Amino acid sequence: LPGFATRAIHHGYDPQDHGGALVPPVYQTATFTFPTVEYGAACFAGEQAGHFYSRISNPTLNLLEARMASLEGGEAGLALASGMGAITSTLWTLLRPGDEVLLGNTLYGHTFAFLHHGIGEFGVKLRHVDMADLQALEAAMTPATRVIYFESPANPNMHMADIAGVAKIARKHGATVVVDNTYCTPYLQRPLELGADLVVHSATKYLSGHGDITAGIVVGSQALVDRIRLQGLKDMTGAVLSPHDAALLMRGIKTLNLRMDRHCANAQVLAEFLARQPQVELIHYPGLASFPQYTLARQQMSQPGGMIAFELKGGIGAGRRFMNALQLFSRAVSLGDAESLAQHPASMTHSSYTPEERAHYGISEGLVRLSVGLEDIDDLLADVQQALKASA
Amino acid sequence: LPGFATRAIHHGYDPQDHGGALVPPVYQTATFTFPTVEYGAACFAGEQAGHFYSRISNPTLNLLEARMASLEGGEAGLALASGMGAITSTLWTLLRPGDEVLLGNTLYGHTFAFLHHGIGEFGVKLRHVDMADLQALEAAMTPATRVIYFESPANPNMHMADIAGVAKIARKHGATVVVDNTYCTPYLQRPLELGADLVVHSATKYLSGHGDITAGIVVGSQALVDRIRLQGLKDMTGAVLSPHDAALLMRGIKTLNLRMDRHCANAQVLAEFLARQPQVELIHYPGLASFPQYTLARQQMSQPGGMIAFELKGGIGAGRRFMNALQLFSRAVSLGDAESLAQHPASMTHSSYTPEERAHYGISEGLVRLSVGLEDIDDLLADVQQALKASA
Amino acid sequence: LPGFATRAIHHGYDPQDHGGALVPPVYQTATFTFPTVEYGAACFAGEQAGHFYSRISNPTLNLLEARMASLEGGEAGLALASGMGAITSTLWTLLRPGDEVLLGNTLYGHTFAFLHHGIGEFGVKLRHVDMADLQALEAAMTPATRVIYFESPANPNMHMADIAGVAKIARKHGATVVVDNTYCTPYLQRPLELGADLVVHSATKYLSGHGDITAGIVVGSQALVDRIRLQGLKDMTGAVLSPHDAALLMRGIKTLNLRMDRHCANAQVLAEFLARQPQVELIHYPGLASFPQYTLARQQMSQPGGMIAFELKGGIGAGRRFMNALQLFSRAVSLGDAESLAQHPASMTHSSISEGLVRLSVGLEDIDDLLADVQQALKASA
Amino acid sequence: GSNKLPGFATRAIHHGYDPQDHGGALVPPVYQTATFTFPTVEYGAACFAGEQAGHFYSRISNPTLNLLEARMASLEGGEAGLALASGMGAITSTLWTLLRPGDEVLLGNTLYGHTFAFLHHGIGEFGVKLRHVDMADLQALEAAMTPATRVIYFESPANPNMHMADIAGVAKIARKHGATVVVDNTYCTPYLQRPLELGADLVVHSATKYLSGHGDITAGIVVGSQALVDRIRLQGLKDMTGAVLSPHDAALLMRGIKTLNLRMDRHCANAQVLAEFLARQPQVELIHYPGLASFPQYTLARQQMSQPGGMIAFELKGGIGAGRRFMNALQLFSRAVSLGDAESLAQHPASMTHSSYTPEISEGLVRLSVGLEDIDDLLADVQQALKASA
Repeated sequence: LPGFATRAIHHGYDPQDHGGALVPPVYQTATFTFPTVEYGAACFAGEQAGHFYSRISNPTLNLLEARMASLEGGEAGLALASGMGAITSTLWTLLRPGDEVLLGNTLYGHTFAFLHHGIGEFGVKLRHVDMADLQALEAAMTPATRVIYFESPANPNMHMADIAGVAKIARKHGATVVVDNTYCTPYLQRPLELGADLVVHSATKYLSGHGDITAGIVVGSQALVDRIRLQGLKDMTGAVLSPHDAALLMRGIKTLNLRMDRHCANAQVLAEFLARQPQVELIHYPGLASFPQYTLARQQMSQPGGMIAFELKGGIGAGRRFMNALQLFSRAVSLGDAESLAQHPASMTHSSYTPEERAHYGISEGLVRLSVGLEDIDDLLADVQQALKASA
Repeated sequence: LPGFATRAIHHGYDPQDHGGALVPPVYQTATFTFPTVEYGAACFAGEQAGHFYSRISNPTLNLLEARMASLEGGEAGLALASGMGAITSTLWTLLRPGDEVLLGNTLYGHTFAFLHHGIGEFGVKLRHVDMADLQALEAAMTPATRVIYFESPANPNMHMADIAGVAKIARKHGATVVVDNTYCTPYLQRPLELGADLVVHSATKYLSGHGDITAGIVVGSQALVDRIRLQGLKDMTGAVLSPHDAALLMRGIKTLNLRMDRHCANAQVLAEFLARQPQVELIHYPGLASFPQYTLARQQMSQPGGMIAFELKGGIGAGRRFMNALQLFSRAVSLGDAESLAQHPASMTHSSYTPEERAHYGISEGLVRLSVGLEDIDDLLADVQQALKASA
Repeated sequence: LPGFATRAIHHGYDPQDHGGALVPPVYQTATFTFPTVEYGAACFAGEQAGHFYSRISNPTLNLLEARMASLEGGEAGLALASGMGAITSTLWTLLRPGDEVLLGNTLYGHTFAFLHHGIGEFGVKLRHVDMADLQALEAAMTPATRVIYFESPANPNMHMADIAGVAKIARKHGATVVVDNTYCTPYLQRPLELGADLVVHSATKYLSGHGDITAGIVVGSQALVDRIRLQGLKDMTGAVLSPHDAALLMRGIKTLNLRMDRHCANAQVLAEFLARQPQVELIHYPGLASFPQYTLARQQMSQPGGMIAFELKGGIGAGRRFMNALQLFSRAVSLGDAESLAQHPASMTHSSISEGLVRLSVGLEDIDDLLADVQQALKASA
Repeated sequence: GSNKLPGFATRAIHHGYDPQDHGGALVPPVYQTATFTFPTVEYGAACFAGEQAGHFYSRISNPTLNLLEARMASLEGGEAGLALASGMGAITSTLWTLLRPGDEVLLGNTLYGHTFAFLHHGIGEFGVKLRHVDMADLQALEAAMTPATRVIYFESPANPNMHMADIAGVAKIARKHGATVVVDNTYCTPYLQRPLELGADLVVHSATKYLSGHGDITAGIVVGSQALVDRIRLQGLKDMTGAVLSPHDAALLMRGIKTLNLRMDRHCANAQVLAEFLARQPQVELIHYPGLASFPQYTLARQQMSQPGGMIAFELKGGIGAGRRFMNALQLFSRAVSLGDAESLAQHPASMTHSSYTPEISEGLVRLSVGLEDIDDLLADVQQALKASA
């Protein structure tokens, strides 16, 4: 097996099959033709019996898919228009009325909204459990439990699950494990190598790395991915990825290892700095020894990531003032960009709501989330330092 | 006030507001930042109230949406990753278990599959009705009837619905009317002017015109479109359109009137040619006086369209031969491209599941569909001519 | 031979050669690799001996070139980063110190500047001649004359050259005739069929049609185009066209016939209208019966074009007021866009060519809207 | 405090752009427009009258290209930037602007092949006099200076041998005599070497190479004084080459520049490991890598370049049969004549670019552009290919 960086650059492509083109040509074409009629029917007989033919599919998307499957260590990939496209296409395929899905206690907002206000209104039953508590997960299992779905680390506090421990429970009961591996990327964590069946990504974030595309990825077995392609994507969401954007995503993936190394190195320094500041009450970073799941983080993730969450002593007011004071960090809801980003859900995504409603799965008044970018660490430190002064 | 071609080129954009740029810049950015968290908060708060906030949405997408709303004569537009993304985002928003949807008798294949194998398996009730039979439609209405959905013209015979008659019925019973207007485009037919509530498009086809993007559009009232944006798109499909592709779609729309004029002119010559030929049993072209719904077609459509369907004497084998002899027309499933396309579903989309399972009857068997392109009509005539000879 | 519209969509490409892709894939790659060193020796043991293989060249650019060569009825095509790229690559290849280039009396501004302040400052001799006056052109030929270069029609009055007449004169001296065919496009005029050796285009204008790319095209005989590729482009300008923009250009070309028909139809209406307005002193539109070169125009052009120039009676102030009143037409210097454009050089390009000269690039908008805009601007010009 | 220059990586990502001026867009929108319109006729006379007199007021300039230019200027420490369709576009637009018949240009002893061809068979055939001088020999340079010497032009390190020049030393001679110094900084990028900060007047790049980093665009950059860059814009580019860069490609070049520091660090780290490994292999006769003390200009390389680059040249024992066999055995390195890509590339000039000629550049010479792949995979490829050349 070539190394990760080699595979991120080369896997699945030989220039000699495309006239020597070092960079694969971009198939910006909505349709492909047939040499004869019966040739065209072999293709569409193939699908609907369950099988996926790679001509009649887009070679640009097929390469992205193959490369992502390689990096995750999985059999098959699927490229979609957004992370939400990946999540919905997957879950719409795998669940029907009467099935139960077991969920991590805290999810990305639109994932939560899709589950509770979307598929959960179509007869699918939902239950949240703490995926770190393997006792409680085992106790929540029923024979109708079809899917276990979580993020690790999860928003907001970077709470982790023991993926291999969850997978053991799933295997005993007969459930499918879907992990949103957006935060880590395959460079830091490979849930399929720990027993998960499927991984989903918002490739909009670190995989792209540059904030210029929206994309999703699914990786898993050929059997599952084919179903998600043929039903979830083709019939239930139509979340088709542009070949232009797939090509830009592959461009980003060529520097994934280098970018993640810098995101993590910057984040570790910033996290250690924040831990020593008088304005800061609590910090959630996997790379600090104080992190409650430090041991599990070191076992499951090869580096502690680019994401930091922390709480300011002065609560929502201090959070607002801190956020407003940032000059180099931008105020924005995304993550995994070259540019450093910050958000303070209490005064941003959840503002008109009351303090008591920010509670059950839970948003601290003072919780700030940082996506630590690729800028010079001294410039980022200076920005954070002044914004902490301004937070009082 | 301004004419269709003027609006397709200019609507919603003045260069003087973007530093004089004659062509609007392409916003290929996954996210937008906020000057304050309070500003950011106000955006997410009103989104949670059900209000869509233009700007802090993507200006490239917003311009495409405004321009399509203008061309269809609707209040609001929505851009999505594919036609299927348009259709699914709409139907997932409008329907819940217990609701019924009345459908046109024949549907595009993935639409059919979505309804019967997708949303229909989540407790939504389906019934097909002839949307030209207002008495059958009235009789099929129930208190659960929430949506009426069809294409006009519809495959394979270009069967027309009586859109104004359907809408009257829908308004009486409180149902929402959704029309897939892909075939005509707003240049030939505007279902919202006939009482439809929503129109959907595979912008992949004629709106693009050049077969290089995949895209969908919804146009209708602000109230309906806002729900579809905020629930169907954001939560249930994630079918997000690339700004690169949105810009190309706008580029295509600038010649829509010209292209549709030529598609219709060419198709009429080919249909009148086909009418005079001994190998042709039957032709479905709205512009021939013998088309069964010629008068209704003319009330709803300003020109008879770019699509022809015809049946060969000799059935499946004659079709197979016709298709394999074509040298200028390509064998492919799409439509609305500059390139002329043909398909014979009996031996392409539907060969392997063979003549017994084609128990639609009047639909299949010997039927060839032409998407008449923009090439020189004498070249297209010669190609059809020689393929007809080869069909014997 | 397939018809123009068929060739603009199909020429040079079969989907069956590229895995069925209806639209050809975009080769957005700077480099191409070799299967063995033996093979990669062939590709540079060949350009060194003046031979262009289609192997280390880009397939997207090659297809665009092939299609443009087909539309102009020439042997070979070359794609470049701009019309100025086409013009300079061509003239740098064909001229050396002491050579003479005979020029149409009026040229696009940057072409004029290139000639007078660029190549003309490196010892190349320039002379301007009326390319409709065949006796004057003949009397201007010298042994140094190596190239005859002009636009037809030319700014500001749409002055026409007699292309076949020029070619006949050139042939007696072996001189190379280069025609800038930007205004007409191959759909309206094909100078190579009238005896020119090379045509150049700012593909930025009508060929693209949509105002979103900058690009140039050269079409001509194989020997000349090869030298322009291997010397002018490769070594003297580096005016390399992006494969992305080449793909967009090909996209524009698929509707060239339909767009030109509408540009011409709209300009015909606006010219009939303007020609009888009180405020209008003179009008230059090839489709008007009273255009001085009506007959020659109709011999060379299948339609009279999308461009109109006219002169307002009230001079520079009238021109200014007209321009500032326009609400649908945009104030800009380009042409050949879907959007209608207007310029008044006396108050725009030339702060200090008539005082009242206005040029319209008539676009694809509804003619009733363009007429209303021009009408109210005319009233405001009083 | 606030008068501290932000770090190189911060500037490569942010310089020149605030999202709040473009409706919050985190990534700047792409101005894929050939033309810009005017609010009145007068606003437009002021722009066109200004460009004639010598000015680059933005002048209704393309904001995508302007941002790229300002960012490249910041990184090189220059006043102004200009973006063009290729490296040759940058080189030709620059030299066509600065030279006229009777002027002399002094040239480094080796040049990129198309640059050599432009000079000898292009501008040199229009009355511009050429002379080649070793730009590392400051005595020889001083002695070659004449009253007609208008431009001194060279690459450092030079294609293909990596010969270096003392840029500050050259600049000092040019100051005394009056010549304009133009340095092709392609190989190093501003991350490794900033010739303007050493006294050069202009720098040019094939941004096609490292600045892009991903082998998908062709592009050139010039950086220097506002006066010289404006002149080159308004004459060389606008009138003499038309080498216009696509806004689409300019945006991709900015995307590449956001990772320039990280990529250059990995190119150099990999090349150092590969150069140290190659130096110890039986079949390697000589190796030229700036980071090895065997490099003939080791101390000049250390002085001018913050890291020793991504390029290696070495000679195999066993001649052309060796090099030919080494090349054809490569399974991860590609056979290609380019550099600064994510993909590692190799060439053997004897069996490739100079194959048409006879031995009468050594016969076992190989040039490597070391990419971003895992070093263990690159070592294994080179090691198995050395076995096959044996």
